[PDB]
Amino acid sequence: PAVDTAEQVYISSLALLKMLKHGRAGVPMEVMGLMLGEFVDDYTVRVIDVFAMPQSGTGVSVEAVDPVFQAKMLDMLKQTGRPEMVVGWYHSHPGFGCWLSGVDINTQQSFEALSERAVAVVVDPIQSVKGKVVIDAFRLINANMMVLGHEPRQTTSNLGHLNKPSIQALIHGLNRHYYSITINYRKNELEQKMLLNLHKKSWMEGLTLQDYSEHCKHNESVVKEMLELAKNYNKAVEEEDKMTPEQLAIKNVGKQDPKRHLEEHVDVLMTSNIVQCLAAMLDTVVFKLI
Amino acid sequence: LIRNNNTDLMILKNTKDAVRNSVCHTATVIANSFMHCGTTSDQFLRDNLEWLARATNWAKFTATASLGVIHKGHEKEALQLMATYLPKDTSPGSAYQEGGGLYALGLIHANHGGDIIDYLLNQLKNASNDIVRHGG
Amino acid sequence: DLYSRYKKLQQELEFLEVQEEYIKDEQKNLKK
Amino acid sequence: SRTGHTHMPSVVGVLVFTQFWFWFPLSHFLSLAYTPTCVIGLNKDLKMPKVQYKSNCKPSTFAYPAPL
Amino acid sequence: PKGYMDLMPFINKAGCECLNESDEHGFDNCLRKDTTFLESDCDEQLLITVAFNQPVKLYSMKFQGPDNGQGPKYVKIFINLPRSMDFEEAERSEPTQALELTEDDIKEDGIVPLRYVKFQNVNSVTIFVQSNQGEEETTRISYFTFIGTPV
Amino acid sequence: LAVQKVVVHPLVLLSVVDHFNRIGKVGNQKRVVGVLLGSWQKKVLDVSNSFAVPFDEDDKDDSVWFLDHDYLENMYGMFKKVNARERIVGWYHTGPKLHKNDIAINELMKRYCPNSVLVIIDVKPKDLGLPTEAYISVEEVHDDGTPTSKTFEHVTSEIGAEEAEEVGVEHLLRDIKDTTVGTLSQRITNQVHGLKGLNSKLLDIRSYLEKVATGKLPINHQIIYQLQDVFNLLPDVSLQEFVKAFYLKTNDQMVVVYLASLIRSVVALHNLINNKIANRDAEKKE
Ligand SMILES: [Zn+2]
Repeated sequence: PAVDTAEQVYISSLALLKMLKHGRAGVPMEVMGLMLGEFVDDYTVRVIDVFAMPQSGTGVSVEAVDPVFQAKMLDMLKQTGRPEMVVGWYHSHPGFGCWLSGVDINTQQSFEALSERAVAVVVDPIQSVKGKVVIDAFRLINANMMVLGHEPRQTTSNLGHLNKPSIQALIHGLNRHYYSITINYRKNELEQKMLLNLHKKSWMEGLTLQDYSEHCKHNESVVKEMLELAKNYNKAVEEEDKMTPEQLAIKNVGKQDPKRHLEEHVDVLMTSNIVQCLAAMLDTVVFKLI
Repeated sequence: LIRNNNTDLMILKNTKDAVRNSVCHTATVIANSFMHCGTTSDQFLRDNLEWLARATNWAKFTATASLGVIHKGHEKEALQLMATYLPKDTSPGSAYQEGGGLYALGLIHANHGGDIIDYLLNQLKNASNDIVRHGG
Repeated sequence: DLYSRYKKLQQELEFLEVQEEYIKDEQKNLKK
Repeated sequence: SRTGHTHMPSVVGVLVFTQFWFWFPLSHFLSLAYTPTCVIGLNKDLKMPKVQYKSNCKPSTFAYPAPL
Repeated sequence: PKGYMDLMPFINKAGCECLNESDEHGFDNCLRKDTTFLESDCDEQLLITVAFNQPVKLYSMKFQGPDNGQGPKYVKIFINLPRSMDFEEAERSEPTQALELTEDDIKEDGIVPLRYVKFQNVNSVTIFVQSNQGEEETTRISYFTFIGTPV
Repeated sequence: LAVQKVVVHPLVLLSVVDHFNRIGKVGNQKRVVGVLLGSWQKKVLDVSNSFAVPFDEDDKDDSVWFLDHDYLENMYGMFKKVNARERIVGWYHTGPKLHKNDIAINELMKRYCPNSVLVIIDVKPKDLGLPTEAYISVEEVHDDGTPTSKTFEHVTSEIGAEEAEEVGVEHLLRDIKDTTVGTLSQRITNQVHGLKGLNSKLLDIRSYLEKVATGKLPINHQIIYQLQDVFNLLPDVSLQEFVKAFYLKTNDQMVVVYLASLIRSVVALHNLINNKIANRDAEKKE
């Protein structure tokens, strides 16, 4: 019964944010926690929620799992509608990629003895940027099976080889002592609409008019900036006429481009004045005494 | 197809000597069934039976199903021919083979299951393993 | 062959409209 | 088909073959799409005679690849 | 109804236990129509179990209640429960379907759908009326039955 | 007051939505109540984490309600151990509006955090407003002679995210959030949302006044006092002084728009010049 390469680990929206928040706050400690969820089948591992284990002391490494903290947190989470078993553990790798070290391999073996399908999720809060989180799910490769000449997992699909392994992970034992499980994200309409409220400006701000004294001064200063930029823009036009195509860009390094700054000033000023004008016009009839 | 079976067994041997993974191992099995589809010639599987035995788990299911692709259109006898290829009962890892035999039986009579459905309906009904239920 | 030429041209025009609408849709998503 | 009809096994076989992305054993469905390229002569007894058709073209333009 | 049918003949009427029943109006009223109704006494909550032969398929139910607000609002449906079921095991458990009835469904000219996929082979059905369309301490049900086919 | 602004992080919203879903799964719940954890910065609250607590209330009587405060203490020690800088800053409940017993629950919450802030997080996806409505308990000393009572005073709420929390949110909103729309289009959409938000607020007042007129609720005499100030503040845009000033200011911005558009067109002409030179040069060598 070899595990399938098409196995997927599903991380909920709540779970992903908790490890990112816990991992970032614990930078650079390899802060660990337990992933609650359910092994739906031989091909799916759902991570409904996670919770963070405390750090026993100083040291940038994964500490031993505290059994009293785990058991009495699991017991107390069951009271508020979370009767979900532990499907693995997560820990942070603050900036040096997502892989498993020697200590991480030993920690995973503790989970593998209890649950054979335990998943080691590594999250990189430092390398994670907006729209792309550096995450990976790992499960150990048994040395006895692979040494004798057996692949760690069967490949009955194309699903598990869509993500090219990183060289940093391949260096640190990927595909040698552990394998990567493809991570898919479970997002619903409800949670997705709720997250859309982030940075949603209040209705008061839309109709609020900017101070006209500062608006005119900003109008004043930026227009004065184009006065010098236009003077420099004229020089840039003549200079580029008599100037070789190898220096079309090299000569632009270290020297400001009047054309680029003129566009930015025009773009900034056009939205500043149009919005102020439209907001003033809307407020004229919306807030009327008659 | 059998009379004009001008297959090139040299190409198949050339790529078999280059396999180092289970993915490339099962690929040749599907490749072998492709070049011998309807030719009813399992010469490649006979000669490299020990190499075909390297297939494990669903690779056995694919390998057993390759027989139906090779023997597509062999309506004259398929129950006995599959039973010749596959023993009735086996303990170790036979679910992939037994399910593969039912799937290969469907491949022989694709779009022509006039009298094979009743057998496949019964085998599917009296099946306990999920893999056999998959092949059935 | 006049009708075959007319209908073949007709399907070419309708296909071009499909191509130009998908190319506008992709440019919208390529900016994202 | 040769007369222009949408060959049902060929269409289904190709699609389930493309599902080899998610399931390798599904690649065997392409055997459905394999339409033999043959001219079979038959008689009033529905038997096959020894008829030698003539192809008005060079032998090499439509022929098997030369074995290695 | 389209090839299926009402299934009170299958319902044995001997293994049906309606907990939180009222002596004034019993479980017989809502299974026979002919006006009248079923109501609860101790609390708004009302647990109902229905038993019949094992081969039965459920497509829809017609839990039509009254209009004053005593008709059920939130109902829990459970299938094939070994052992008895108290009100907590109908409130602290995961139902197969937990459809929240609207006033349109309560209307006697109304039929509510069930997720037919999850109702295929049913030994017995447990129904847990948790709330009604209001704050009436007694919950009433004018009529009820299962529309479907035997397995 | 003691709180100037409450910042609710996206993790809290997801936790509250999940909390309402999991308990709401087992049994139909009017609302679910939890504990809000966060830090304090000047006078703006920074609600950043939350955990669920057992809670139940009888619908008939607001007085009967149970909150497992021993669970509340036990779970705090968990979160304090992991993150010591996150302290109890209030509680939350997913009920669409305030409840009569909320002032009673706050008193139980007040003993762990003296300036407890109740944030109502609406699980239902409202189209216009933010899902969070922060309140604080204050002593409303009436001038009518009625005895002082404990009332919830509204505190402005804002959804803000930590750098790492924002990273995950954009990952989850990657497909649906459309960032191709320019800044100018975004501000106009804000103005449309401002018009919709103001309209909804005005209908709420009109609905309240309609019920007051028909006797559904009595005259508050604080809303009516507030309403007279609202209509008195309505400016007269028909004054000659304001119209001349509006015209004078509008023309001041128009010339800047005219100057920017004038610069834009010639810069666009410069780009067209370069394009034709590049096209002509490319075809000359080929
Ligand atoms: Zn590590």
